[PDB]
Amino acid sequence: TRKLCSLDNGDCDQFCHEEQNSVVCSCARGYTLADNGKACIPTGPYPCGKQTLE
Amino acid sequence: IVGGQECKDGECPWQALLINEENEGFCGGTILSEFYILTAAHCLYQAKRFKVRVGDRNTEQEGEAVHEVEVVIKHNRFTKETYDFDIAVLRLKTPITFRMNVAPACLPERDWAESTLMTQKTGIVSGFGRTHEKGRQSTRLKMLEVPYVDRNSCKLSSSFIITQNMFCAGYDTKQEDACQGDSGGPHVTRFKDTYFVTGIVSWGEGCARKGKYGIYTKVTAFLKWIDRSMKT
Ligand SMILES: CS(=O)(=O)c1ccccc1-c1ccc(N2CC[C@H](NS(=O)(=O)CCc3ccc(Cl)s3)C2=O)c(F)c1
Repeated sequence: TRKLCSLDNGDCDQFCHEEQNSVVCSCARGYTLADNGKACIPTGPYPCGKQTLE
Repeated sequence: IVGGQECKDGECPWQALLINEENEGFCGGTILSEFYILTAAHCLYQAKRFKVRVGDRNTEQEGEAVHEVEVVIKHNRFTKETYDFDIAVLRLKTPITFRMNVAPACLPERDWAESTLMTQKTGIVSGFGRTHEKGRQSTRLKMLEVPYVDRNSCKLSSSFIITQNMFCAGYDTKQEDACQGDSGGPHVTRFKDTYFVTGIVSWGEGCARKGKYGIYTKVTAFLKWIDRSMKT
């Protein structure tokens, strides 16, 4: 049963959308999608959704 | 917040507090960006003039910054008779400076949030509200993990109509709920160490009563509205 976005969020860090029967990952504003097309990288400090450490 | 625990340093940095002319908190909010706060529409009738405070974990001591509101954007379908569409966006006069304990919560995409965040086991609610139904407001910012509750079980539990713009979270009998003074505040859902806005503290029949749950505005129903609100 469990395929694409229903299989572990399609390996995406954040948003997973199925386009043309393939996983497409994307990220909240303030993050950029890594070259692997899965990981979300913060563009600057205090990215949304992260507890602050400093 | 009834039950749960203290937000420890930096754990709840999207929390905002609406403060009256007497400098007292009457409602919560969620920081969405340096200029915008998310809150409940019903919180706009709980004071005339009010300001927004951020970065405060302990109200009795001293991160903290007070911001004046430039624009109040209330959803035009909200009414006290139903509590439906209980959502409002605030534009601040000056931008919030992000720092320790002050940072925004992410807005998710609708479909993903509904299939992946709202199907997680729990969300986290936070605020400076009362620590039990008839007590006083908390001087400390607190948070609580609240299980998502099945729509049906919730509709059966409620004495009022749960619209599609609302969802339920909390416990049937356990003494853990949001309460008075928490309204307007954050419900967020964690996914891989990133926290997304999922709800707005809206209403309940008391606080932590048996057979009763917390009712939250369903943020996923309002993402386009929010997006629009934030562009002007
Ligand atoms: C009662 S009503 O105004 O006719 C109405 C109509 C339609 C749908 C809901 C309601 C309603 C029902 C109960 C309401 N109550 C009763 C008092 C309570 N106030 S509070 O400040 O303690 C909020 C407590 C919460 C507990 C859990 C959450 Cl989430 S918020 C509260 O929200 C309320 F504000 C609104």
